[PDB]
Amino acid sequence: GAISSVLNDILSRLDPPEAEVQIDRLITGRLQSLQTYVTQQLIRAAEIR
Amino acid sequence: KNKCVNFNFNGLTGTGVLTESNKKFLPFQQFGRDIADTTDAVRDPQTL
Repeated sequence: GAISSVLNDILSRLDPPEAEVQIDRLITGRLQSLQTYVTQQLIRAAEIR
Repeated sequence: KNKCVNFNFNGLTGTGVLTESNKKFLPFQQFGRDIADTTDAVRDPQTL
């Protein structure tokens, strides 16, 4: 949902108050991406053991 | 070169070690990207 996936672009374009909105969108999704990875690794961890 | 530096080229901001690359870009090509879509290499606009 962010204007651009590059953080440097958001900081080099939008003002400080406007950049926080775009950066929050990227962080929120990247959190879900890590949660998906760890979730799968824990499942596979039970299989390999 | 051969040092980690903050480079800004044609408005592209980033931090990385600058080194000479053997990859040949066609005259029209500008910036390359790796498997991760991150910049693989850049081009100095003044001295090509």
